[PDB]
Amino acid sequence: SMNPPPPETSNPNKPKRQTNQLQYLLRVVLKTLWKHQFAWPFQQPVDAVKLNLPDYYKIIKTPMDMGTIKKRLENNYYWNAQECIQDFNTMFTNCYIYNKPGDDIVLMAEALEKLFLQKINELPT
Ligand SMILES: Cc1nnc2ccc(N3CCC(C(=O)NCCCN4CCN(c5cccc(Cl)c5)CC4)CC3)nn12
Repeated sequence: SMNPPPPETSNPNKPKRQTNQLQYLLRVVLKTLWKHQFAWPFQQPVDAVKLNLPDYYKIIKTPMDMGTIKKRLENNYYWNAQECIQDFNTMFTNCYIYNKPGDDIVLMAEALEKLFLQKINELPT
Protein backbone atom coordinates (compact mmCIF):
# COMPACT_ATOMS: atom_id res chain seq x y z
CA SER A 1 0.00 0.00 0.00
CA MET A 2 1.03 3.53 -0.61
CA ASN A 3 1.27 5.99 2.22
CA PRO A 4 -1.67 8.24 2.84
CA PRO A 5 -1.72 11.87 1.82
CA PRO A 6 0.14 14.03 4.35
CA PRO A 7 -1.81 16.09 6.87
CA GLU A 8 -3.10 19.50 5.71
CA THR A 9 -0.63 22.42 6.24
CA SER A 10 -2.62 25.32 4.76
CA ASN A 11 -6.38 25.95 4.50
CA PRO A 12 -8.03 28.88 2.63
CA ASN A 13 -11.32 28.65 4.58
CA LYS A 14 -9.58 28.54 8.12
CA PRO A 15 -8.83 31.92 9.73
CA LYS A 16 -5.25 32.52 10.60
CA ARG A 17 -3.17 34.77 12.94
CA GLN A 18 0.22 35.28 14.63
CA THR A 19 0.75 35.06 18.50
CA ASN A 20 3.62 35.44 20.99
CA GLN A 21 3.27 31.82 21.99
CA LEU A 22 3.09 30.60 18.37
CA GLN A 23 6.54 32.36 17.82
CA TYR A 24 8.08 30.59 20.80
CA LEU A 25 6.74 27.25 19.49
CA LEU A 26 8.41 27.79 16.16
CA ARG A 27 11.52 29.72 17.09
CA VAL A 28 12.34 27.88 20.26
CA VAL A 29 10.43 24.62 20.66
CA LEU A 30 10.48 23.31 17.12
CA LYS A 31 14.09 24.52 16.45
CA THR A 32 15.54 22.75 19.54
CA LEU A 33 13.73 19.48 18.86
CA TRP A 34 14.57 19.64 15.21
CA LYS A 35 18.41 19.60 15.97
CA HIS A 36 18.36 16.72 18.39
CA GLN A 37 20.40 13.68 17.40
CA PHE A 38 17.26 11.50 17.46
CA ALA A 39 15.02 13.92 15.65
CA TRP A 40 15.46 12.46 12.18
CA PRO A 41 12.70 9.76 12.26
CA PHE A 42 10.21 12.47 13.16
CA GLN A 43 11.17 15.19 10.65
CA GLN A 44 8.80 13.96 7.92
CA PRO A 45 5.62 11.74 7.83
CA VAL A 46 6.07 8.06 8.61
CA ASP A 47 7.00 6.54 5.22
CA ALA A 48 5.54 3.06 5.70
CA VAL A 49 6.56 2.12 2.08
CA LYS A 50 10.27 3.03 2.65
CA LEU A 51 10.29 1.74 6.25
CA ASN A 52 8.30 -1.43 5.52
CA LEU A 53 5.72 -0.92 8.18
CA PRO A 54 2.76 -2.46 6.29
CA ASP A 55 0.18 -2.04 9.19
CA TYR A 56 1.33 1.40 10.41
CA TYR A 57 -1.62 3.18 8.91
CA LYS A 58 -3.99 0.36 10.00
CA ILE A 59 -3.11 1.15 13.59
CA ILE A 60 -2.38 4.91 13.36
CA LYS A 61 -5.34 6.96 12.16
CA THR A 62 -4.14 10.42 13.26
CA PRO A 63 -0.54 10.67 11.88
CA MET A 64 1.62 13.67 12.79
CA ASP A 65 5.27 14.59 12.41
CA MET A 66 7.60 17.61 13.02
CA GLY A 67 7.73 18.24 9.36
CA THR A 68 4.02 18.98 9.24
CA ILE A 69 4.27 20.97 12.42
CA LYS A 70 6.95 23.21 10.94
CA LYS A 71 4.90 23.84 7.75
CA ARG A 72 1.80 24.55 9.79
CA LEU A 73 3.72 27.14 11.89
CA GLU A 74 5.34 28.76 8.81
CA ASN A 75 1.95 29.10 6.86
CA ASN A 76 0.23 30.46 9.95
CA TYR A 77 -2.04 27.43 10.02
CA TYR A 78 -2.55 27.46 13.76
CA TRP A 79 -4.84 29.94 15.52
CA ASN A 80 -4.08 28.66 19.08
CA ALA A 81 -0.82 27.53 20.54
CA GLN A 82 -2.86 24.64 22.07
CA GLU A 83 -3.47 23.18 18.57
CA CYS A 84 0.32 23.03 18.02
CA ILE A 85 1.05 21.51 21.38
CA GLN A 86 -1.63 18.85 20.58
CA ASP A 87 0.18 18.04 17.31
CA PHE A 88 3.45 17.36 19.20
CA ASN A 89 1.64 15.16 21.71
CA THR A 90 -0.06 13.26 18.92
CA MET A 91 3.35 12.60 17.33
CA PHE A 92 4.76 11.18 20.55
CA THR A 93 1.68 9.19 21.31
CA ASN A 94 1.52 7.47 17.93
CA CYS A 95 5.06 6.29 18.54
CA TYR A 96 4.16 4.75 21.83
CA ILE A 97 0.97 3.15 20.42
CA TYR A 98 2.66 1.48 17.42
CA ASN A 99 5.90 0.24 19.01
CA LYS A 100 6.88 -1.82 22.03
CA PRO A 101 8.60 -0.48 25.12
CA GLY A 102 12.28 -0.49 24.61
CA ASP A 103 12.21 -0.55 20.72
CA ASP A 104 14.91 1.98 19.58
CA ILE A 105 12.26 4.29 18.14
CA VAL A 106 10.43 4.62 21.51
CA LEU A 107 13.66 5.59 23.25
CA MET A 108 14.27 8.25 20.66
CA ALA A 109 10.64 9.57 21.16
CA GLU A 110 10.99 9.57 24.94
CA ALA A 111 14.28 11.54 24.71
CA LEU A 112 12.56 14.22 22.51
CA GLU A 113 9.42 14.31 24.60
CA LYS A 114 11.50 15.01 27.78
CA LEU A 115 12.97 17.98 25.95
CA PHE A 116 9.60 19.13 24.58
CA LEU A 117 8.15 19.27 28.06
CA GLN A 118 11.17 21.16 29.36
CA LYS A 119 10.62 23.85 26.70
CA ILE A 120 6.80 23.93 26.95
CA ASN A 121 7.14 24.59 30.74
CA GLU A 122 8.86 27.92 29.83
CA LEU A 123 6.16 29.01 27.24
CA PRO A 124 5.35 32.81 27.49
CA THR A 125 1.89 34.37 28.40
C1 LIG B 1 8.62 7.47 13.16
C2 LIG B 1 8.26 6.07 13.59
N1 LIG B 1 7.14 5.70 14.23
N2 LIG B 1 7.21 4.33 14.31
C3 LIG B 1 8.36 3.94 13.72
C4 LIG B 1 8.93 2.72 13.50
C5 LIG B 1 10.18 2.57 12.88
C6 LIG B 1 10.79 3.76 12.39
N3 LIG B 1 11.98 3.69 11.81
C7 LIG B 1 12.88 4.86 11.72
C8 LIG B 1 14.09 4.61 12.66
C9 LIG B 1 14.59 3.12 12.77
C10 LIG B 1 15.31 3.06 14.10
O1 LIG B 1 14.77 2.69 15.17
N4 LIG B 1 16.54 3.53 13.98
C11 LIG B 1 17.30 3.78 15.17
C12 LIG B 1 18.74 3.74 14.94
C13 LIG B 1 19.39 3.05 16.11
N5 LIG B 1 19.74 3.92 17.24
C14 LIG B 1 20.17 3.01 18.29
C15 LIG B 1 20.68 3.73 19.48
N6 LIG B 1 19.81 4.88 19.76
C16 LIG B 1 19.27 5.13 20.97
C17 LIG B 1 18.12 5.95 21.11
C18 LIG B 1 17.49 6.27 22.31
C19 LIG B 1 18.04 5.76 23.45
C20 LIG B 1 19.14 4.93 23.29
CL1 LIG B 1 19.80 4.35 24.49
C21 LIG B 1 19.83 4.64 22.11
C22 LIG B 1 19.48 5.76 18.62
C23 LIG B 1 18.79 4.97 17.65
C24 LIG B 1 13.51 2.02 12.73
C25 LIG B 1 12.68 2.37 11.49
N7 LIG B 1 10.20 4.96 12.56
N8 LIG B 1 9.01 5.03 13.26
